[PDB]
Amino acid sequence: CIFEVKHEGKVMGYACLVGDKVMKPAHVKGTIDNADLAKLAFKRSSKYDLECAQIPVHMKSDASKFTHEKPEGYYNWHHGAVQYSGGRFTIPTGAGKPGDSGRPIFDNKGRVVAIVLGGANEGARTALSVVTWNKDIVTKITPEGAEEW
Amino acid sequence: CIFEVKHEGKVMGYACLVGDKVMKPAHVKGTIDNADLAKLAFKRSSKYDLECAQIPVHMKSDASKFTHEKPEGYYNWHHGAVQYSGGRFTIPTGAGKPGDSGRPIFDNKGRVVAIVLGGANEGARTALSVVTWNKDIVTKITPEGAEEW
Amino acid sequence: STNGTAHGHPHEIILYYYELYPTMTVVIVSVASFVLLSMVGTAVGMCVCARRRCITPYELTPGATVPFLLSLLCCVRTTKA
Amino acid sequence: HTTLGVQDISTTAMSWVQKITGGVGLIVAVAALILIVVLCVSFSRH
Amino acid sequence: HTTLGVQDISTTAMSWVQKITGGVGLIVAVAALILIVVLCVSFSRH
Repeated sequence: CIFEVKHEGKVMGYACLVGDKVMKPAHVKGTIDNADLAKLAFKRSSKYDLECAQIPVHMKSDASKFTHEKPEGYYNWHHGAVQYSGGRFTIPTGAGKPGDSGRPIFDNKGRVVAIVLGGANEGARTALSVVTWNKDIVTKITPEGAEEW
Repeated sequence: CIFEVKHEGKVMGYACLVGDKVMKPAHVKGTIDNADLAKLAFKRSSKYDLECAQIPVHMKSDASKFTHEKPEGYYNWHHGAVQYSGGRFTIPTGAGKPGDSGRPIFDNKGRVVAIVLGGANEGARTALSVVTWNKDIVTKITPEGAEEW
Repeated sequence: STNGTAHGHPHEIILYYYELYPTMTVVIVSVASFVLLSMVGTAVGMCVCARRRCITPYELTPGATVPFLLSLLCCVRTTKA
Repeated sequence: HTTLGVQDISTTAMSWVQKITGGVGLIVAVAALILIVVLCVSFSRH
Repeated sequence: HTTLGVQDISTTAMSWVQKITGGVGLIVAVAALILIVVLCVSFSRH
């Protein structure tokens, strides 16, 4: 489900197969390091800093579902455990760096809960700037002073 | 409840006694291999790719009830266990082939939950294209790129 | 020699080209072209704005469809399969 | 006569055409802004 | 006289018949479309 965006042979961010679309932050330079994915036609959306396309039938079995359901508590992500509370995802400052955009924040049942776009450093912890699902529709939460990863 | 459609002495699909009607996919060539059923008058419906008729009184005891109730989880079908989630029934790719249309997807109490029409291959798993009951009325879910079995 | 009125609609409008002086109609045509460009630019902007609206709801999960009709011609056709 | 840019045209008729324009570019500009406003509402909602 | 396709027919009377037609083919076309629209509503409902 996770695929890496490469630019001049260097990993810039990530791309993710969520739902039935193929996502990757718009700000990320490079092209998805996967033939099938790279040749697609993406629809940019500067409001959401998102850039989606549709998953080829032969990879649709490889998507990851996400959910609007996110109760205060701890979530899972590649670098460790994210913490959700007060309508804000945070992590120990230092555990997320530029080039981590696109990485999903799963819950304990595997449902993708949000997709990291960048983070604002507010001391001990960094409030993440994520793309999250509302009642049904996509949304974007960007803490004051975020640094787009 | 399940009866086979034969064409030039060859099984093409199936027919099923659900509710008080006798179903069989419209696209299936052949005639139900059962005297009583074969001589009936079916009403085609190209939107639903369905073709129903009414069950003779002497076979009505042989029908299968179906239900709108289908919670995420595993369902039963002739080739194994179907999986329901995200409003989509799926199976391990390869476990469903042309000539499986008409076959019901039962739950653990025997209630028919959907009727297979075909499936779209999306890699590891195939999203089934089924006829399913809504609040009260019939409906048809057809995943993008389905191959009508 | 004339008891006809002025114009109505453009017709006569072009007849004037014979009066006044040389420069006239070509400049008007250029202005019309500029107006068309403005109209075309507006439409292009509108389409981009329509994308901006369908954005968010561009990821996945139920939620329109729904407002996709009423829905500025895409919206839908778009929601579906 | 008396001024410069060759005046020509039409009361009534003239008004018919004039009334149209000023009228669609402004509309699409306003609609664009309104769409942005709604977009910001969604952003706030998230 | 003066033109081609042999004109014949009837004010009033003529209008009586004319008013009928244009009138039923269009109706069944509109009804057909409306039925399709409702069908799509059902499809959406499912």
